[PDB]
Amino acid sequence: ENCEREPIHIPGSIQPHGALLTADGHSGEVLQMSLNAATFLGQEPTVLRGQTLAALLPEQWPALQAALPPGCPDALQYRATLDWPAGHLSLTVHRVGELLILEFEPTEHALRNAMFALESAPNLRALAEVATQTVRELTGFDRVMLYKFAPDATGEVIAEARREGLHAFLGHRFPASDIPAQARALYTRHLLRLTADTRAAAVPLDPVLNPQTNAPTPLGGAVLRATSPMHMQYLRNMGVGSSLSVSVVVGGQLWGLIACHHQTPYVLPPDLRTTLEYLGRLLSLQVQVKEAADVAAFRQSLREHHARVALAAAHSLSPHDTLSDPALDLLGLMRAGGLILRFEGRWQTLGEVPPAPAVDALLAWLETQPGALVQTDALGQLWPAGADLAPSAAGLLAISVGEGWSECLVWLRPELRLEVAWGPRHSFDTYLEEKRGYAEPWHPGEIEEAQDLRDTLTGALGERLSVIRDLNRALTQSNA
Amino acid sequence: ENCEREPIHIPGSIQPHGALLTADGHSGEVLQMSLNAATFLGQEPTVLRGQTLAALLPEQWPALQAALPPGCPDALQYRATLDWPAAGHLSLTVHRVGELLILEFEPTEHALRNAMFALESAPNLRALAEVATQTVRELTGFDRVMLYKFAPDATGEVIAEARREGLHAFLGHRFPASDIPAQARALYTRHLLRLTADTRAAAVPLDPVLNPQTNAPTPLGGAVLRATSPMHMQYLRNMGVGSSLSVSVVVGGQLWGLIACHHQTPYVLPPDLRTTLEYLGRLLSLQVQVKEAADVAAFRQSLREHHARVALAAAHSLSPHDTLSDPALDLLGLMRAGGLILRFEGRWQTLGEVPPAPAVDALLAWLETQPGALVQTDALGQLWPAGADLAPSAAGLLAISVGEGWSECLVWLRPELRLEVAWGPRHSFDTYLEEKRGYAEPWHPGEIEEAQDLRDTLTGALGERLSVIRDLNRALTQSNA
Ligand SMILES: C=CC1=C(C)/C(=C\c2[nH]c(/C=C3N=C(/C=C4\NC(=O)C(C)=C4C=C)C(C)=C\3CCC(=O)O)c(CCC(=O)O)c2C)NC1=O
Ligand SMILES: C=CC1=C(C)/C(=C\c2[nH]c(/C=C3N=C(/C=C4\NC(=O)C(C)=C4C=C)C(C)=C\3CCC(=O)O)c(CCC(=O)O)c2C)NC1=O
Repeated sequence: ENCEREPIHIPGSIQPHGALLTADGHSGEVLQMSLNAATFLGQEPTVLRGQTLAALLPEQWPALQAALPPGCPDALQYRATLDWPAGHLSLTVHRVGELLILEFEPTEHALRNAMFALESAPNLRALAEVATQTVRELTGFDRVMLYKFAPDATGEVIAEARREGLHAFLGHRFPASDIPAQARALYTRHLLRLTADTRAAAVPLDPVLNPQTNAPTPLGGAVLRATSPMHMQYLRNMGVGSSLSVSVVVGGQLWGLIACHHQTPYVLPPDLRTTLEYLGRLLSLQVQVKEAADVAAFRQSLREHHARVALAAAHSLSPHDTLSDPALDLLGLMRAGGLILRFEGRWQTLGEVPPAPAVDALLAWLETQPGALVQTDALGQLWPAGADLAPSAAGLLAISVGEGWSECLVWLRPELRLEVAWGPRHSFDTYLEEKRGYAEPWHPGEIEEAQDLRDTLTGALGERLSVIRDLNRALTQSNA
Repeated sequence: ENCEREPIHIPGSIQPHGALLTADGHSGEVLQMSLNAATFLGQEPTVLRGQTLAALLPEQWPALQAALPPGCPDALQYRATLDWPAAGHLSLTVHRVGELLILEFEPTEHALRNAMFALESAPNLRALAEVATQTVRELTGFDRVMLYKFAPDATGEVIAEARREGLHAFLGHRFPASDIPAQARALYTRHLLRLTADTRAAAVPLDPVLNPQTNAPTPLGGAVLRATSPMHMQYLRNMGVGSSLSVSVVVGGQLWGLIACHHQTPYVLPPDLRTTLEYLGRLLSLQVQVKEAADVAAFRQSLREHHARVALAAAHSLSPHDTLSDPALDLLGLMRAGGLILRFEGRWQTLGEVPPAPAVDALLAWLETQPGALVQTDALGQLWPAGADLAPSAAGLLAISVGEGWSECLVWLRPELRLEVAWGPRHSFDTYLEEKRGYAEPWHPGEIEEAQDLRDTLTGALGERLSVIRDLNRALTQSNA
């Protein structure tokens, strides 16, 4: 119930497969330190506590402070490899406030070929398939998926690269409840996340509170962050050991999220994580290319039909006489059953349309809607009173030429029934309850041609204005 | 004069620091081969000619043909490293044009990850440009490393530099469209890397020159060992430049910019570091789309308080003249202009310092003939030759047509300012010197985005005004009847 208010940013504990130290970003005096760090680094904790970073790491300090000035964001990272008698470790540092955060992990042509493979993917399906195929090759994970977040905050499993002897997760959809808001904010900032074990116990820090502020330490930028005790339980019921997610951020929005699950507890080398980090950058880029090609190809086919409607609405002195002529046919362009044409006051219908008292109720609903365009494939969801009028009007596309919904075109698609079918299964049942009655979902190539008719009709709303005044001016001349 | 029609794609010769073979992409029979390849590979040419690739490279073939199916674009590349007794271990790079596999041979022997995060945390486009160039100079060890930015009038502008001490700066340098022709720009959009190891070295021909498959010259656009033009070399010889490496920046299918790394002494880079640069090219094409998006969004934020007062008043604009001339709004200060023209319904109204009336009616006649929705110029003397003497009041122009046809239009006028650029690159510089005479303050892209946001709210009111005018006619007829 109150699982959306849990502070994920402040666990106060780390994952037991490395070491963590946080120290003041001016003095270098060691403040906070995990319990395990004494055994890991192979030094007495009394020595480490109250020691400068100029003493412990005497060569890395004049490089650490240079690359990390006070003022830089807590997204900037600095990696280094150093040798210790206790073998050679991995050092990863960053800066929060005036506190340097040190991370320690034990360390020990495929990328270039993958790059060109992604750049020469024909569509978004093939890009998704290849990306997942590459990840499974380099890492050697069992299951590797790719969610795509719908603008109603629901994930959709579009691709998979699985091991033989496991059921497919393809086509799976999960609600907004599983990924809360505070998690989504953190995943927009920090692109990588790693969980080596799900049944392992968290290692606390000593002392827990940062004496600089007397406040808990924010460890959002840390890879060794202990994961939620609810998300672990979720993966325990399925029986999943390792989890690695790489977030896809497009235009400052969380596009999608690769998830790499494993049956057995697994710890990945930090040399291969960097390769994945690179792939995350490459997959955020190419998605913006492939989805741009998905619409541009779709529009190209219908453009011959589109140009006849656009040029006729360009010199539209009559909105009724030209935009109702069957030689244009506005139903076939958008693949819809019904069309409503409301101009000047008179409402005109074309094709299969709901009854007249319901029409005047539908146009009353669109006026109350603040948006310029109304896009819905289920009108029963948005408008509860107009759910019985689905047989003729299930999917709706409405544009207001001008503003105020005085002059508007409405597209109506026929009714089609949809039923969802497949602990992930109790999350699946919440998605099952939401959907009842739907229609054919709107293609984004159609939306771009729908809003291109808006720009040529409203441009004619100015040419129409001129001659109307002229008719008034000539009338007054005849009156005088 | 006819240097824009030169076939750069077909040199018929290669650069002398490697080896090249082109063979049929089904049989594997060796067709074309450079003269140097006999000495380089350490085998007799008679043996190599009329030999299958299954015999010469017996392990790489079932990997070569798999990664390169017939049908894939000639942009896909495959790199491999293989050991040879003659010259040590070499670098193998293959691709596919038509039904002809193209083999390239060159002798081979934490900075990147840190650079990545440095680029992702750059505050602006100036700082991104500075860091990128600083990184390249560190990894490669070139003398001069620049970064051109192509202006939408096809002119390069040196924005950043990472130079060696004891050399004059190239910062602020600008060069015309003549130096980089069209056929070069097409090739640089496709193939992102280019390498010239020496400028005074002689080109090594292929034997035989013509591909017997088609009886046509071999297109080597995707090849790194392509011999560069005998005119571009001469250009770099006059300056005295040895090595040249360029990495092209392509944004949205358009050539954004081009890193250029020049060197005084002949230099050959290892192929292991070229791949790092190739990666940096990908990272710099990405982050530019982020930084330039932040440059305008920050600029608009400051002026948004002034912008919102103009937008809401033009939203319920029943009168275009009465509301969009009120000094409480002040449309001059928003766009930082001297003059403003307000033409609506037929009557032209002026605000601030404006040209004489016969010149005004000439200016509005010019904008009607212009096909574009928005006219953006900082020099009106360039676009309109008759209106060059009217620069003291109208030098820079920003015009928007609410609706279409230039019936109702707003015109912004910026005052006259002289700018002069001052410094074989010098004869190319003189062609840029002749172009500019009289200018104004150049338009900020943050202003253009607010200028076109006033278009969308005024034209939306062109529809609301329409309704009530007819209503007044309809009520009149009712009273008449
Ligand atoms: C196929 C399996 C399957 C999963 C993994 C799923 C949910 C799910 N929960 C996530 C995050 C999360 N989910 C939770 C927590 C919860 N977990 C819950 O399901 C509930 C009820 C809570 C409580 C609010 C939190 C806090 C995170 C983010 C953890 C982090 O910050 O790393 C993520 C994104 C990160 C990842 O891939 O690990 C997924 C996909 N639904 C599915 O069907
Ligand atoms: C100080 C440096 C400086 C140069 C180098 C310049 C122009 C210039 N010409 C270029 C390409 C080119 N320039 C030429 C050729 C020519 N060269 C000429 O200046 C003329 C007259 C021709 C003939 C048209 C060709 C053919 C290319 C493309 C070569 C390729 O495809 O790699 C490039 C991009 C590739 C590179 O840098 O190697 C630049 C920057 N003007 C300058 O200010």
